[PDB]
Amino acid sequence: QISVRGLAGVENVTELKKNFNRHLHFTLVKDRNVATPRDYYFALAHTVRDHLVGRWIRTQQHYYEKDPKRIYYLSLEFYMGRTLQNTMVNLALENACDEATYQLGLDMEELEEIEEDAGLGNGGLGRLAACFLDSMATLGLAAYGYGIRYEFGIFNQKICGGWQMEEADDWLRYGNPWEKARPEFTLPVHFYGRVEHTSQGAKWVDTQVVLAMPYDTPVPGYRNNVVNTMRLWSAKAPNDFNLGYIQAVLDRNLAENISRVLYPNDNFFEGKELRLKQEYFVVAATLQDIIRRFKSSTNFDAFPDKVAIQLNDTHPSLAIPELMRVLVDLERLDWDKAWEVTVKTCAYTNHTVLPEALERWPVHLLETLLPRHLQIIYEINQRFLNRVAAAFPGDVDRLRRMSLVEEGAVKRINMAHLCIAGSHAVNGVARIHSEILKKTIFKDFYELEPHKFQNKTNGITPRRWLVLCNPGLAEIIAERIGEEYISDLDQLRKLLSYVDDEAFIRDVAKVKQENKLKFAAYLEREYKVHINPNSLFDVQVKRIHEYKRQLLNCLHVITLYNRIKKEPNKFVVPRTVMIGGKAAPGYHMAKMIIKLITAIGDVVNHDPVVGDRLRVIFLENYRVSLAEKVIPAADLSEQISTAGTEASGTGNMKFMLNGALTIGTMDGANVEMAEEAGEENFFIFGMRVEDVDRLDQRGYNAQEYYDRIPELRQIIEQLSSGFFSPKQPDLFKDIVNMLMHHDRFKVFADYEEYVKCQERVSALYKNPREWTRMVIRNIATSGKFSSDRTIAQYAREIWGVEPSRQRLPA
Amino acid sequence: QISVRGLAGVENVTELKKNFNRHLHFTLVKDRNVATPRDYYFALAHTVRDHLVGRWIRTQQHYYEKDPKRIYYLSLEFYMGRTLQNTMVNLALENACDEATYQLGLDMEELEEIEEDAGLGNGGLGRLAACFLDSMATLGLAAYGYGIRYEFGIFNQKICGGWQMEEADDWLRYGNPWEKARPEFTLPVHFYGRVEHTSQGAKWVDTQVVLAMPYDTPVPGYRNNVVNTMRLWSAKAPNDFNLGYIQAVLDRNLAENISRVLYPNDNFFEGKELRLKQEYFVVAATLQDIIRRFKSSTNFDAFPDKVAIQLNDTHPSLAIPELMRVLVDLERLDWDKAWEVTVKTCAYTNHTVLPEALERWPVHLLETLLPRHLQIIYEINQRFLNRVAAAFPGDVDRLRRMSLVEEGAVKRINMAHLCIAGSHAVNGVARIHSEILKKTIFKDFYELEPHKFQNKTNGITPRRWLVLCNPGLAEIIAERIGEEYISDLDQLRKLLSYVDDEAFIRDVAKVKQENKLKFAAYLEREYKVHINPNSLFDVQVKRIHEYKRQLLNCLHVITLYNRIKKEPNKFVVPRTVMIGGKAAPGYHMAKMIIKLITAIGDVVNHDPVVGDRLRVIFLENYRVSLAEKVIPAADLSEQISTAGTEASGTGNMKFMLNGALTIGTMDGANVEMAEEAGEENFFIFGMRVEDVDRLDQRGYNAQEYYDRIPELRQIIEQLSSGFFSPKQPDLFKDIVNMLMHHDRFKVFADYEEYVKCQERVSALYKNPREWTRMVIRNIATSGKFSSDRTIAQYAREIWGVEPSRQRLPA
Ligand SMILES: COc1ccc(C2=NO[C@@]3(C2)O[C@H](CO)[C@@H](O)[C@H](O)[C@H]3O)cc1
Ligand SMILES: COc1ccc(C2=NO[C@@]3(C2)O[C@H](CO)[C@@H](O)[C@H](O)[C@H]3O)cc1
Repeated sequence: QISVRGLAGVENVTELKKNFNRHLHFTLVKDRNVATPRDYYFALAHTVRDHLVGRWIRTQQHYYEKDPKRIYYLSLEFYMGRTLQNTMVNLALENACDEATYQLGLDMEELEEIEEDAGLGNGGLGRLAACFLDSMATLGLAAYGYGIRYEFGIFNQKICGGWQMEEADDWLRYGNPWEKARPEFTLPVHFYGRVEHTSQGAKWVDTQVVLAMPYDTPVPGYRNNVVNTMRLWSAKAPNDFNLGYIQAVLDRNLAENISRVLYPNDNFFEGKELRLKQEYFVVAATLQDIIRRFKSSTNFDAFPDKVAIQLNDTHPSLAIPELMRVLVDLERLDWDKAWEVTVKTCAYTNHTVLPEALERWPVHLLETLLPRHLQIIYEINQRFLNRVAAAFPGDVDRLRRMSLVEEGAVKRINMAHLCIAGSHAVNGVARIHSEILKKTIFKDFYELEPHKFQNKTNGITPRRWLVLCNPGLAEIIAERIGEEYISDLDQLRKLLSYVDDEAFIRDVAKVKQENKLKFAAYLEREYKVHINPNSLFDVQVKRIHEYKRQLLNCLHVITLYNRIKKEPNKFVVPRTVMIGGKAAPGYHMAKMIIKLITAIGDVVNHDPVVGDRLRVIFLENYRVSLAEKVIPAADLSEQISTAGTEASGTGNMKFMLNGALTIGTMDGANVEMAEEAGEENFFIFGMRVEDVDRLDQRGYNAQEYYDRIPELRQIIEQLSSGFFSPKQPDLFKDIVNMLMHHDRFKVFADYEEYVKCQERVSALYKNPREWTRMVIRNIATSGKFSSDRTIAQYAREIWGVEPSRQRLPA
Repeated sequence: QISVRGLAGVENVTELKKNFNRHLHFTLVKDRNVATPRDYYFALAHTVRDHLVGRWIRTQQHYYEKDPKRIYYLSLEFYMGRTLQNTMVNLALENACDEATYQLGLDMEELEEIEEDAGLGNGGLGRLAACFLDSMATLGLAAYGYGIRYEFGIFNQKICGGWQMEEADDWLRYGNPWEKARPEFTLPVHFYGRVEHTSQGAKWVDTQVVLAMPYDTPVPGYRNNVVNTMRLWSAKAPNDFNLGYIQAVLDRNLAENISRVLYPNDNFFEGKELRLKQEYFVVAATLQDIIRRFKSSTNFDAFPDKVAIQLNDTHPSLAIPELMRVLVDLERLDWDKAWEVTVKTCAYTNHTVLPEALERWPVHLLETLLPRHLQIIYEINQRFLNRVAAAFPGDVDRLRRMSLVEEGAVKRINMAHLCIAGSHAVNGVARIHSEILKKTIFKDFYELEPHKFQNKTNGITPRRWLVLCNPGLAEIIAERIGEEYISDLDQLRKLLSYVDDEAFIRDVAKVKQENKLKFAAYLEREYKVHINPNSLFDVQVKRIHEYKRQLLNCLHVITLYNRIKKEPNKFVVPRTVMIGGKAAPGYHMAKMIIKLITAIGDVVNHDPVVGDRLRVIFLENYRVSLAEKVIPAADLSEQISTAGTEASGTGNMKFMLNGALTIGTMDGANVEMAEEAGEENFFIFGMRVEDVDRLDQRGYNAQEYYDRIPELRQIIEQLSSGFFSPKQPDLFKDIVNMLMHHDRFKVFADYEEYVKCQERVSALYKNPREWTRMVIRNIATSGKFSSDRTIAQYAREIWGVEPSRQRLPA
C-alpha cells in the first residue's frame, strides 16, 4: 500500500503464504477449519521469526570472528511491548506480509492486536532500555541487554466503580514465540552463607544455590541485517533442593519466586528482601556470562578494552562489588588491579533526583544475604574516604556526606555513592538534570572527580515511535524527503522548507484527522465510549504520580467546566481531555487521583448544558500498545511536572514526533525540546527551577493562592463539599488536605499561569492553518530526540566504540 | 539393517536429512559448529514429530465425521517412558532415520539416550495405562487417555552409602517436544464453598476456582495411521487470584501446586488433602471435556451409547458423583434417569486387594473440599442400602459391611464400594485376582449383582516390549514366521514347530548372549561396575515392597554365599544377581531392604574366595528406560510375591516375551503364564493361596522355621550379629524383628521350597541346549499376554465396541 512499508514481490508473497500454511499445520497442529484468529497470529509470528534466525546466527558468529568490544546493558526493566510489527518494519517485510495474509483472507491488523505486550517495565526507565536496544542494533554495536524474565510483568489495570483494580499480567499464558530457552547455559547464583578467611584469601561458603536459566530474544536493527540479543534470566531450583518428600518438592517455589513478578513502583524505592535477591540474581548470572565470553575470545588488563558494563540506575549496582569479588576471590588479582579494571569497565546512569526513589539498603539485609559483598563495600568505602580526606584535609562533614555508609536508626548503604565511586563515567538523562546532579545531590563527588560527570539526553526510537505507530505521517514525510530520515532523524530539518507549502499543510492535518478518527473508533469498539473527533485531543498519559501533577490538569478541567456553567451560551473550543496511567498498588494518593479523574468525568460527561464541548475520559490500562494508538491521535501533549522533578521524560518526545503541540514546564527534556523548536512554537508556562528554589527558601504557603484566586477557591470548595462525590461527601478530603497543607509539588503555584497558557492553546486551535504550521515546526526539529543520537553519544563518549550504519550480508 | 525396522528408501532418507537440518537451524537456532548431542536429539525428535501431525489431524477429524462411541480412560498415572523410538517403530521410520542420521555423521542410539523418561507413574499401574493406550490406537478405537501433567514425575533414585536418596525428576527442564499446549481449551474447576438449596434444586456456591489447562500428546497405533490423544491437565491460577500485591501474585503457587508432583506410593493409600485435590481436578476437567464433545456431536439417553468411562482403580472414583452432580444440578435431569446414565457409562477396574492400598477418605475432608459431592454420596448410599435391604431382609450386618460410609473413630467413605455401586462392570486384572474379589473383599456385592463381575487379565504391548527393546529377537522370529505377529501375538505359537530346529536354538541363544554383552558394557560405562557375561543373569526388578519379597531373594543370595564359603573348591553355576527398584520415600522397611541388598553386595563382591562365581548388584534408578535394557538381558525372572498379594504383575510378562525363564509362586498372572507354557516349563514353588489361608487359620509362627532349618538360622544370626554391618552391628535389627515376629508375608514359610527350586534352575542352566528349548516354549506361548488381547476383551465385553486392524489413509 504505502512506500515506507517495503516491497510486496511475487516470490516473497508466495513463500510467506506457504510458510504460514506450514506453521499452521506442523507447528500449531491445526487446519483452516478449526483455527481461530489467535492461531493465525501465531502462524504469522512463526513465519516472520524464521526470517530472523539466519541473521541472528550470522550476527553472533560475526562478533565471535571480529571480537569487537562488547557492550552490556544491565537493567531490571525492559518494556518491549509487542514484537510482530516491529520485526516486520526492521526486516522490510510489512507490505509483503500484508499482501500474503490478505490473499489468505485475513486482516493483518486484526492479527497484530492478539499479541500480548511484553510488559517487563513500569514506564519510562524500562521503555528507554527498549529504545536503546533498538538503536544499538541499528548502529551495529555488539550489544547485549541483560535482565530478568518476569513471569508477571506490570499488572493489568481495570477500572471498577472509578477505582483502580489490579490483575496479574499472565503474559506467557499462550507462549512466547520470540524467545529461545537456553537451558544448556544455566548458571549457579549464591545467597546467604558466611565468609571464611584462609591462608589464601577469603572464601564464601555454606551458600544456598539458585539456578539462572537464560532465555534469548532477538533484537533486529533497521534494515542492516544485524540481530542482537536480549538475554533474560529465569530462576530455577536445583534438583536436590531441600532433598517430607512432597513438601520439599513444593518448597522449590521459594527459590523460583525470584523471577516471578516485577515490582510495580515508578520512582519509588521499596527496600524488600525479594527485590534485593532480584538485583543480585541478574548481576551474578550476567557477570559469569560476561567473563565466560571474555575468556572464550587470564589477562584481565585487557578486560576494559573488550567489555563495557552500563548500569541502568543503581538497580544493578551490585555489579561493582560482584566484579571485585570474582577478580579478587576467584581470579586472585590484587585489590588495586581489580579496582582499576572495575572502574574502567563500569559506567552509571542516574535517572532521578527524587529522594524516595534512591536506593539505600539496610546493612542488616546485606549482612545476611550477601556477607562477602558487604565486606567488599566496606573496603571500597574506606579506600574512597582516604582519597577524599587527602583531597580535602580536615573537612570532616564532607567525609560523612560522601560515605557509602549512612549512619542513623538503621545503617544503610547508599547505592548511588557506590556507583559513582566504582564507575569511570556518571551521566544524567537531560541537560537540566545533569546540571542538577553537579549542583546538588552529587556536588561533593563532582568536586572530587569532575571528569566523571557527563550528560546524555534521552531519546526514542523513530522506528517504533513513528514508522510503526504512524505510517501515514511517515509516508507524507517520505514523499518529500525520501526514506533516509528513519535512521538519520536529523534529516527532518528539511521539512522547514515546507512550512509554507499548501499541499504539505493539508497532508499533515489530514493524517492527524485520520488518526483521531481511528482512535475514536477504537474507543467505541473496545470501551463503548463516545467522543467528538472534531474536538481538541488534550492528552496526559504517563504513570500516576504527585510530581507529574495530573492534579494540576484536573484543576484546569474543573475550571473549564465551571466557566461553561457560568456562561453556557458562550463559544468555547471543544476539548476531549484524556488522562491515563497506572498507579503503584501501594500508593494511596495516586489511587485517589485516579478516582478523582473518573469522578470529574461522571459529572462533566453527563451535564446536558456542557454537551459535546467538554469530555473527560480516563484511558484504562495505559501501556506501550495503547501509547502507539493514542500518541498519533493527540493534539496537545501535557508535560506539566514541577520544574526540577522529571529527570527527562520520553513521552514528551513521542508526542513531538507525532504532530502534537506541547504545553509544559521548563523541566527535563522539555527545555531542550523548546530550544530545538524555538520557544515561540512551544506552550511554556510556570515556575523555573530557580523560582521553585526561591519559594522553598521563603516557605510554600498554599493558603496564599487560595485566598487570592477566586476561581481556585471555588474548585477547592466543590471538592470539599462533595460536589464530585454526593453519596460520599468527604471522599476527597485527603486530596484537599494535601493540596492545602503538604503539597511537595506546588500545584497551586503554577495554576494561574497554566490556565492562562491553556487559553492561548485554544486560541491557536481556532486557526487550523497556523496550528498546523506550528506542528510542522515541531516535527521538523524533533531529530535530536532520536535514541540513535543518544546511543552514538554513549558509544563515543563512554563506551569507546564507533557506531556503524554498514549492512551485514543478508 | 534389520527387516522389522522398515525400509530406508532414497527419497525418505533425503527428505529426513533436509528436515533435520531445517529444524536444527530454524527450530533450535543452532549450526553444526556449536550444536551438542542434545541439540541433535531435538532436531531428530522434531523431524519425527512432523510425520505424526498429518495423521493426528486426520484421525481426530475422522472421529468427528464417523461419530463412534468414545472411550475415556481416566488415570492418575501414565508411565510413558521415552517417545522417540516408539514413534519411529509405529510409523515404520526406524531404518530410514538410522540411515539419515548415519549419513549426517551421527549415531541414532546415542541420540535416543538423551531423551528423559516421561515418568508420570509409580510402576505397574501407570505402565499398564501406557500399554493400554498403545493397544487402543493399534486396534483403531476412538480412545482418549486423561490424566495430570505432573511437573515432577517419579523421583530419580541415587544410592549414597548404600542408602536410597531422592531427587526431583525435573523432566520438563529442556522442554517436551511431544506435547502440544492447548490453552484455548482451558476449563474451570471448583473447590470448597457451600451448598445452597433453592426452589429449583441445589446450588454449589462461593467456590474457589482453579483453571485446568490441557496438553495433548499423540499416541500412534502400529502402522495403521491412527493417532489418538492423551490429554493431561495442568493447574493454573485465575488472573484475579487473591486480587499486598506482591504476596498475592506469589500465592498463585498454592493453586498451581495441584499438578506439581506425583505421589510416589506403590500399593499404599496416603489420605492427604493435596491428593484429593488432584483426584477431583482430573475428574472435573475431564468430565466437562467429555460432555462438551458429546454435545458437539440435550438427549442424555444416548450418552452411554456414545461414551464409556473406564476408572483406573478408585483414584478417579469422584467421576461417579461428579457426573451425577452435572446431570442433576446443571442439566436438570431427575435422579433416577441420571443414575441410569451414570451406571451405564462407568466401569471400574480394581488393581489390588492389599488393605493399606484401598482408598478410604475421611468424611471431614470431603465435607470441606467437596460439600455437594458428599451429599450426593450420602444419597447414593441410602438408595443402594435400600436395594440391599430388599434383597436380603433382616441381614443387618450385611448393611453395615456394604455401606459406602464406614463408622469408627473417624467416619470414612469407602471409594471401592462407591465404584461398584455406580458402575455396570467391575473387573480384576488376572483370573486368580478376579476370583479373590468374588470370594473375599467384594463377596457381598457379587451376591447382590453377580452380572457386574468380570476378569480382564493384564497384558503388555509387544511393540515397546519386544520390537523396540529387543530387535535381535524380533528379527530372528520374523525370519521364520513373518511380521504379522507384532499386531497378532498369538502367532508366536508357530514357534513351537522350531523347538527342535538346530539353527533356531542357536539363534535364540546368540541373541540372548548379545543382549547380555551389551548390558554388561552399559554397566561398566555408566556405573563402572564389572560383571561376568557368562554367568546366569538372575534379575528381580520392581518396586520395593514387603509383599514382593525382595527379602526372600536376599535370603537365597546369602544361602549361596554361605554354601560357597563352606565348600570353596566345589563347582557352582556362576550367577549375577541383580535387584533394582525404588522405595516410597516414607516407607522405612523398604528403605532398609535396599540398604540390606547393598550391604550383602559389599561383602559378597569383595570376598576373594567367591571370585566371579557370585555377584550381587543393585540396579540404581529402575525406570521404563532401564527395564528396556535389563529385561532383554535376563536369564531368570524373579516373580516371588506371597500367593494372593500380587494382583497380576506385568514385569513377569515382559521377561517371558524376551527369553527369560521364570521362578515364581502361583500368584497373579504367574498362574496363567504357567498354564499357557505348561508347568514343566516354569519354575513353580511355594505356598498356593489355599496354603496361606491354612497357615493364617493356624497362626504363622516364624520361630518354627528358624528352629528346624539350620541354614536359615545361620543367616538370621549373621544379620543380628553384624556380619553384614561390622561398624553398625545392630543396623538390621528392624528387619530381623519383623521376620521373626510380625511378617505379614511369610518369608520363612517359602524359604526351603525356594532354595530347592533355585537348585533346579542351576541344574538346567548347565545344559545350554535344554535351557534354550525351554525358553523357546515360553516365548512361543506368550501370545495371550499382549495388551491387544486385553483391550479387545475390554472393548467387546465392557465398552460395547468392535476393534479394527484396518488402516486409515496415509
Ligand atoms: C524502581 O525504581 C525506579 C523506577 C523507575 C524510575 C524512573 N522512571 O522514569 C525515570 C526514572 O527515568 C526515565 C528514563 O531516563 C526518565 O525519562 C524519567 O524522567 C524518570 O522519572 C526510577 C527508579
Ligand atoms: C497409589 O495407589 C496405588 C498405586 C499403585 C497400585 C498398583 N500398582 O500395581 C498394581 C496395583 O496394578 C498393576 C496393574 O494392574 C498390577 O499388575 C499389580 O499386580 C498391582 O500391584 C495400586 C494403588
